[PDB]
Amino acid sequence: MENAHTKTVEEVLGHFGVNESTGLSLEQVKKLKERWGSNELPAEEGKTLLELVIEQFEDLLVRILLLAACISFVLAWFEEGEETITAFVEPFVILLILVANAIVGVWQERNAENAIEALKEYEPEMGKVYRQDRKSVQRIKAKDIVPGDIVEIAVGDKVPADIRLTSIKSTTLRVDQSILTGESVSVIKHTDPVPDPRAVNQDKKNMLFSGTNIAAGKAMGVVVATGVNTEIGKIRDEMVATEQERTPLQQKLDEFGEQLSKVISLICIAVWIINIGHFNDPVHGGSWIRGAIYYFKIAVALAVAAIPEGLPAVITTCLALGTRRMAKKNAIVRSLPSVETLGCTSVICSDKTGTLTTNQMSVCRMFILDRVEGDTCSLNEFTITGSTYAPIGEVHKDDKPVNCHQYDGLVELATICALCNDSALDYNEAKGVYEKVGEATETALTCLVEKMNVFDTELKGLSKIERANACNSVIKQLMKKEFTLEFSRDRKSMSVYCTPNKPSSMSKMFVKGAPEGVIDRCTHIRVGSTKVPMTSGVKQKIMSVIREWGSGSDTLRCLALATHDNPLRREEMHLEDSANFIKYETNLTFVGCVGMLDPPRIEVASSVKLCRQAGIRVIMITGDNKGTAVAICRRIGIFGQDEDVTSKAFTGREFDELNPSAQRDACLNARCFARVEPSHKSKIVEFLQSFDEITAMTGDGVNDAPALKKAEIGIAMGSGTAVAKTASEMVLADDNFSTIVAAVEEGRAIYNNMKQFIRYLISSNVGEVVCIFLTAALGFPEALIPVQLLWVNLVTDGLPATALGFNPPDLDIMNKPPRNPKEPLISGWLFFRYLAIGCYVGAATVGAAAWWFIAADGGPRVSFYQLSHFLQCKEDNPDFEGVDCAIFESPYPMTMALSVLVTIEMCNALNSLSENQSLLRMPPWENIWLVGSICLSMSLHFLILYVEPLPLIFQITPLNVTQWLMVLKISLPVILMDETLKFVARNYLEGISWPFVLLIMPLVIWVYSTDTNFSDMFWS
Ligand SMILES: Nc1ncnc2c1ncn2[C@@H]1O[C@H](COP(=O)(O)OP(=O)(O)CP(=O)(O)O)[C@@H](O)[C@H]1O
Ligand SMILES: [Ca+2]
Ligand SMILES: [Ca+2]
Ligand SMILES: [Mg+2]
Repeated sequence: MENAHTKTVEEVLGHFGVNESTGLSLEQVKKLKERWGSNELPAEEGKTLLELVIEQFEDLLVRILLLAACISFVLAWFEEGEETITAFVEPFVILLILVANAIVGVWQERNAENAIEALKEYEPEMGKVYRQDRKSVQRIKAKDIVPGDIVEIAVGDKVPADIRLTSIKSTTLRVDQSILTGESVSVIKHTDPVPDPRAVNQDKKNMLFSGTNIAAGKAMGVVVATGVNTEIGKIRDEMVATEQERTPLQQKLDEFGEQLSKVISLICIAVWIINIGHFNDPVHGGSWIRGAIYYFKIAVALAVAAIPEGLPAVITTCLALGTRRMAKKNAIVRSLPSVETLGCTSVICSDKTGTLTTNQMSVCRMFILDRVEGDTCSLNEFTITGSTYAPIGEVHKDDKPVNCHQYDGLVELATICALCNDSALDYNEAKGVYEKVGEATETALTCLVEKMNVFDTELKGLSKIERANACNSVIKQLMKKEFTLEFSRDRKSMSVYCTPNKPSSMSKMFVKGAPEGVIDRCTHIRVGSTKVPMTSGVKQKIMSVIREWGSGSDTLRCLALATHDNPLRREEMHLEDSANFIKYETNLTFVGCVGMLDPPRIEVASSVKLCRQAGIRVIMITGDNKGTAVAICRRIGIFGQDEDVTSKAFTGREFDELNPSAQRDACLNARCFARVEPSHKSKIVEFLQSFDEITAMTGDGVNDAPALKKAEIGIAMGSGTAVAKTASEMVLADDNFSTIVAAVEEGRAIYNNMKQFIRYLISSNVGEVVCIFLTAALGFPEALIPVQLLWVNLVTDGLPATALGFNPPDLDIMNKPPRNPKEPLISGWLFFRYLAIGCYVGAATVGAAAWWFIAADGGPRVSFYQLSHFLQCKEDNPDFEGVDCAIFESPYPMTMALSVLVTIEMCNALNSLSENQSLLRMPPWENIWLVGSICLSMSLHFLILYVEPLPLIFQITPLNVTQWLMVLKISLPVILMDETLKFVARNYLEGISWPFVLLIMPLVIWVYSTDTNFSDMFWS
């Protein structure tokens, strides 16, 4: 089929030799699968490995380090290619950390993509077809569809293949094809040929394209192209990327990064400025421009050292780790930055039917009006056994088997429940169970019709497949369904126009819908076979029985059934818009009600209890009745079993007719919303966000799709509508509601890891800056040269910093209220902690650089005055004898300072496994990646210190054991300093590991054996 849209439906059906009624035979299916193959696209690469690594170098910090690497390379061109290891070692160590972070990030997001694409096949996508093996619609796999078979598309579903539309069962068909044509509006479809052979996909208004979703209406058509021949498979390699919302944590991190860049630039300009004086010294080469290049080099090396270039990499690794941890729990997260939103979510709105309930409905109770005598009235209540879709239940009047032809109202009730249905029952033989084809409510009605068997159809020799829609077919062979006024949620009703087979005008309309809405339009009553005028006492008792059902121990979901006995002809009805449909479902005749059970999921009542423990408020947004909604809320735990819900449960009409005072008190106090349309479902989320709250909407159906896009994160169920899965950002593949608590904990842990990374890097780099500024202030010789600054950068800001993204979650992470998004990223107490640790680190490195000069046994015994005035050290100066300038440029104090800096930052990295939990409670081996990274950094330091040609490159010397002892004596107290800060933060602001104490305590007692203090510290 080359041009399906330009051909009559008769021609497209005759090309394959198919009837829309029966469908494709089994031999035809075999031949067409031999000739066309499976209806599936090959698994192609999500992102190229070159694209994945290039997208790592897009941040501002990575780019400015690339610029600094290019500068250091160009600035090292005082010779035209004569050195390879003594000159170009600075750009190499600047690029090595960038390469390491890029490798880690690429590996993590590759693992996340692999996990996501492996979870994509958790459930095989299905499709409803008509084939000659059965006489009813059947669910096959979406890959088993060959070009030629009939497929009904059944609003809410994803189109499984390119389908030439044949007949539209509803009054209109709206399709959502934004994924293909780009238009963000529902397109109306017809079944007439378009004459243009080269028509674009926007003008193919008689075709359905694979991958698109049905927004409204039911239809069926013949498949014309499957697999790669589809319009979405021919452009599966060409797509346009769309970022979703730029999550509020991302904006915080971006503005923090740019503020940090400004602060670092200011600090570096200050470093270059405070050294303007000694540019003309002969140490630099006896020229002003010679000294300016050296201190500009120090400035750029301090920029590279102080900038947290590993921030984007650790962000992506945290996001990918969260995505993989969620995919292990059968949760498909679409975008990575959306794994964090549930960590700051304060309100979780949830659809009732299909999301909080198992969506396995079954009609448990029903009644018909027995007699009505003016003021008095008597019902006829029945109960039906069976809680699954298997049509093997029984009907009991008073716990006694109902006779064959006692009640005449049951015949009409079955006729209404059978003819006003768009669903069906399908017998899956692979699992040997009956499943729904369509909606759970209509399938429950179908199973009820099968259980009743009002015409006494013999069900002896019928197979498990023929018994699914036997009585339904028996009923449908009696009347001819002319058309269907489809179900609209503003009317909350659905009507079907029926006429007899032989043309003898005896047409009727069968209406089914919400109980109160249908009864408010009922002006008569069907007592047996008599139509009596509807009174007020009967209208009161029917609503009383419906309320008793909804509020009972079963918490039934009720519908009302009516018949319009004298409807208008088709030529007198105007079915252009749905708003007019309610104009024809008037003057009805009440027949009965059916109450169906839909049990809540067993993982809800617990997870709700956890959300309230984490400070999250769970709201129910449902279109069902208020009684049954409040009953389900009490069952799952939103309301107490005897709690007053006067001002905590509302309907759409009640919430609309409220003063802004009460209308703002509701959203902060109400926990249940019933009888709300999709528009109101989205309006509730809009209000909750207007009150500055992070809202998470969970849903399953089409009415949830407008709200799933309004919330900060939408959660769709795996067995839910495809429209709801498109409108959402996380899909629970196994429909496990307790996975939302796991996602909340994962987002909170992601935020905690980001904060610990920020803490470690800021508190270490501010110390790296304080060391330089303190050596410049006291007048001491420069402790570090640019290559040593770049070395401490590569050692400390590298893998030990990215390994904080693998931190374990705190134990009290889900016992705290959610984080306020208006709060600053860094608190004031946190800034105090950063500055305290950094001041200690800087003072420690400056003291280790000054310990070797003043109070070292191997080094000299110079005094503080002679050290701070080392520029005046001359053999002519009377207060300088016994020492010379050759000892003030010694590489021993530079080595001491560098090793103390590396060791104190490796020790501070251990203070960053938790914000307030001590090392005795969370030992370092809880994060084995951090221990490994610290070991590797110390190994690299010891490598450059002792391997033969390395120390001359970094201008250092091998240190003995007596100096490493001082390095550890100075480096360790940062651990107890942060322990003191954590102790202050735990008690005054908001089970220890014995294997850890008995392991580090002997080390503490062995390091401290003597005491060596400096001499006559005047300035500091
Ligand atoms: N196919 C259908 N035909 C007629 N009435 C229907 C119907 N499906 C649902 N209804 C009725 O319309 C009322 C409101 O419509 P709505 O579609 O919002 O219910 P719902 O099943 O989606 C509950 P929830 O929003 O929690 O998922 C329901 O209470 C139901 O009684
Ligand atoms: Ca750095
Ligand atoms: Ca550092
Ligand atoms: Mg629902």
